[PDB]
Formats: sequence, structure tokens, C-alpha cells
Amino acid sequence: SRRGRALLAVALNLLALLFATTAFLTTYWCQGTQRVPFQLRRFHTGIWYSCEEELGGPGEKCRSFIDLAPASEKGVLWLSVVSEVLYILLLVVGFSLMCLELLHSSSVIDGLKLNAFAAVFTVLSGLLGMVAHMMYTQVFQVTVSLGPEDWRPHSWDYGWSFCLAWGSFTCCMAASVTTLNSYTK
Amino acid sequence: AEDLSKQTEIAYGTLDSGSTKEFFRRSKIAVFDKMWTYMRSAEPSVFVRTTAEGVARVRKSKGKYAYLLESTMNEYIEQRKPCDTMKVGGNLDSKG
Amino acid sequence: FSKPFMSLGISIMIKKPQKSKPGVFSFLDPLAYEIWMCIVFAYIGVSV
Amino acid sequence: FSKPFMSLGISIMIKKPQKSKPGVFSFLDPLAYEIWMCIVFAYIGVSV
Amino acid sequence: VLFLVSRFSPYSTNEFGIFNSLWFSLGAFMQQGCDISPRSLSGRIVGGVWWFFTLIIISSYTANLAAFLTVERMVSPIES
Amino acid sequence: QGCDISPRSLSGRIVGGVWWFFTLIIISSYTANLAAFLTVERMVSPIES
Amino acid sequence: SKEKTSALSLSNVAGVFYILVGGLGLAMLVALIEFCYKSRA
Amino acid sequence: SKEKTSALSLSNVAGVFYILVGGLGLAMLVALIEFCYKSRAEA
Repeated sequence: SRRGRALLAVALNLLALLFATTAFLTTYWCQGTQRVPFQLRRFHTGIWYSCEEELGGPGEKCRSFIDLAPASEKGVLWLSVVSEVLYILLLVVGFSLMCLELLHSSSVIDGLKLNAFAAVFTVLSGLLGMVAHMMYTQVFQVTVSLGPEDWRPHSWDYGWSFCLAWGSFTCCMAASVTTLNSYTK
Repeated sequence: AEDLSKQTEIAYGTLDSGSTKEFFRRSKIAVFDKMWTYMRSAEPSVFVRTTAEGVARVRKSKGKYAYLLESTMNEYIEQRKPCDTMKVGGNLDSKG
Repeated sequence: FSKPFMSLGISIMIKKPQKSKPGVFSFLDPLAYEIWMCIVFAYIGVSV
Repeated sequence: FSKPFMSLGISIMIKKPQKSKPGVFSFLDPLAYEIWMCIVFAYIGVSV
Repeated sequence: VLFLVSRFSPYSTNEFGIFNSLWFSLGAFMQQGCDISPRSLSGRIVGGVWWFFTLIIISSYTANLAAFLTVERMVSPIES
Repeated sequence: QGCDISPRSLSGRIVGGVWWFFTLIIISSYTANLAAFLTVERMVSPIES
Repeated sequence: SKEKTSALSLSNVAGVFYILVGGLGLAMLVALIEFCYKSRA
Repeated sequence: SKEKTSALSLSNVAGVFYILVGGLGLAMLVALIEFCYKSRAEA
């Protein structure tokens, strides 16, 4: 029994290893479109590089997302990128301690304290992780309005891998309860 | 104009070669003497080249740059596209 | 010259005040800072 | 005449707005005082 | 986080399971409350801060719905 | 008015969970719409033709 | 004549989530020291 | 001329605190009246 509940917390955090890093590498967070005078181009911007598709070619003309942001919201944005690196790191610190939940690892003796430290390493990660997306979105709401130089999207809609960004935070909380109800029963 | 005196967070300037810059140098008003020193003392480049560059700094600096000019130009820029300026305060001196 | 057909003066030009960013603590914009301190002062006293 | 040594025009003259003095019991103001008393007398009614 | 705290030295019998910790928070968010209440200090903070979250969001919901229905009450379509 | 008796079963808590959201909207719809009457009132004529 | 109505954006109530999570990190911090205070006694 | 308020001030909700401070002062008095009634029975 205790092998299966411990395997479930590792398998969910392995998805949180996948979903949060799939969101972090992709640049498809906000699928916007921009007309020029009627000719609309479709684009997508992530956290680092804003790449728009040119009309009928290779496309992907990539501006860095940093310098286009306004000056007050730029150092606000760095606190999102600092915390997002602090999110992926503390999930790997969380997930590698889930590998010590395996009894093929170290021991039974003081291993139960390793699992009490384990969900804490995922909960204190996900709390910093949810804010790191909340810190991103309120910056992006400004850049639709007034921030950059005269490119303003027709749509500010969240694309894919932003739903994958919440799902890793969802899987961090679903895995932390799996290692804690088996901590009691 | 006394609110541009007691507050140093918002920059304010005139045209580089005009009677308006000539006005604050020869002033003996208590507030207007403080404004002329601040155009010179605390200074990254405050003044602009001509009137159109002064209006263009107002649209760009996002409420951090005020531009002191005539009251007959401060209304027409207000009533023209892209409609991003207003007229605050009263008329300071009188001309004709 | 003739008499002045138009009066004028030196006047300040500033940006149209748009809506800014709403503040980072803009949820407590209705009740001023004299009340949120005094509620906490009255929170402690009624508890004690 | 000379040139104008001051410029002037017609301007509006109204009374200065005084202090908006609310009173110490300004919070009771939305409900009329024939409601606030009848809340208390219907409080004793349902309590009985 | 309320479930995470109540399995440590917050004890006696641990009642705040994950099927109960959702039911306290949903009772706190709809302002109905439940019979259960956190008894340790680290449970009273997570039960305390979430109360201040549901006080602002509900009051922001009622006011903004009073903002739609007042502006819609003032549309006044063209009479002359 | 928070009742002392609480549901415990899951199908008791889905019923008490959805109904609690029913009261959060309707009481906030009723409070918001009484604001819309006392702020801007529109006195309407009985006849128009 | 150009006025309109608006939904509440995220930035309007953005502070309360930060009071929320900032309340959550303080709830984890006292959970350690109360685990320390109980264990010493 | 720069005095302008756009928020709820302490003066608009002042009498609630006056009921609250007045509510505490009548509460501590009755705690003295009840405590003397208990020392009446304990004698």
C-alpha cells in the first residue's frame, strides 16, 4: 500500500516537473493578433522573448520581452522571473526529495521526516509559483494598454501552456496531499 | 505654477529661444524665481528645440514632463489629435 | 500697434490624466488610512 | 489709452464650500429614525 | 496549506483532513462558516488570512455589480 | 446564518457546496440592485399613446 | 461623452492575493517554531 | 486650495467607535456589579 501512495506523489510531481518547464520554455502564453492598415498577423509571447509571425514566410521576429515593458513594470517583471526560477528550482528540490520517498533509496529510519520535509518543499514552491504567474499577468495587462511602443494586440487572450502553467501548480497541491494522508493512515 | 514649485517629481520646461525663457530670468516673483533655478540647477536636458519637440516630450514622458508655453498654443494642441494634452493652472503673466 | 484683440499668457501643458495602474494596495482605497489603523487599534482593545 | 497694464474679464463669484461636517451620528443617516427605533422595538418583540 | 499544517504538532485527534479542509475553506468563502474551527495558531492564521481574502472579493463583487446596474440605469437612449 | 448542523457525506457536501454559491450570488444581486434604484430613479408615465 | 463601464481587472484586487500568499508563508513559518516550542517541552 | 478628499474618513464612521468605546465602558462596569454579586454569595 505505502509503495503505491508514495509512487503517486512522485508521478504527479514528475508531471509538475514537465508542465512547469514546458510552460517556461515555450513562448506561446498570449496568442494575440495585430492589424496594420486590415492585414492582421498572428503572434505569441512568453516570458522572455516576444516573437511575431511575419506574413507568409519563416516569421518569428523575436523582440525580447524585457525592454518593451514600461520602466516601472520592468523591475516588477524581474521579480516574476526571479520567482519563476525560484519555482522550478524548489520543485526540483521538491521532486528529488520525492525520490528519497522511495524505499529503494536510503532507509526507513528518519525517512518519514524526509517526507514531512518533502511536501513542504512543494507547497512553499507552489505558493511562490502561483504569485510568479500572477506577477506576470498584471504586467501583461499594462502592456496591452500603455506599455510598449505602438504595438497593441487586438486580443490579449491566454494561449496554451498558460493552462499548463496552472496545472503544474495544481499537481503540486495534489501530490502534497498524497504524501500527507499516507503520513497519517 | 506654485504646485510645480513645491513638487520636484514632475519635470517642467520651456522653449530654448523664446520670450518665455526670457521671462523667468528677469522675474522677481518668489515662485517664478524658484522655477527658473530649477530649469538650470537640477537638469538633465530640460529645454527643447522648438514647440513641436516640446509637445512630443509631453506625449512621451507620460506625465513626468510639463511644457510651459503660450496660452493660445496650449488650447489648440489640446483640441487636436491625438488629444493627449490639457491646460492646467491660470495664465501666469499677460501678453497681447 | 492697435489694442490687443487677443489676450494670452504663459500656461502649463501636461498630459491628459488617464487611468494609471491601480495601486498594489488599491483594495483599501475606500476607507482611508486613518481608519485601517484605528480598526486594528479597536481590534486589539475589544479583544483585550 | 495706453496698452493694458492689467487684463481682466467677467468671472463667477460663489460662496466658498465650507467643511463638509457630517456629525457624530452620520452613519445612522441612510435609514430614517422611524426605522432605527422600530428595529429596536421589533428586536424586543422577537426576543420575547 | 490548512491541511498541511494540521498534520503536524497542531493536533487529541487531527480532524482537518483534506476532505474537511476543502469544506472549511468553502464555508469561509461563502461566509456561511462551519462548526469546525482551527485551534492551533498556524491554523488560525491560514483560517484568518483567507477570511480577509473573502471579505474583499465579495465586497468587490457586490460593488462592481452595483456599478453595472447604475450605469445601465443611466444609459437614457435618444429622446430628441 | 451559519447553522450548527453540518453535512459530512460527500453527496451531502456537494449539495451544501453548490447551494452556498447560490446564496452568494442572489444576496449580492439583491444588494447591488437596490443600489441601482435608490441612486438613479426613473419615474415612468402610466400612458404613452 | 466618452465614458463607459468596466469589469474589475486583476490589478484592482491584486493586493489581496499577495496578502493571501504572504499570509500563507507566515503560516508555514510559525508552523515550524510551534513545532519547535512543543518539542522542547 | 489643494485640500480634496476622495475616500471615507474617520469622521463619517466616528460614532460607531463612540458606541464601541461607550460599549466597553458600560461592559467593565457590569463586570464589577456581577463580581460584587458573587462576593455577596461567597460571604
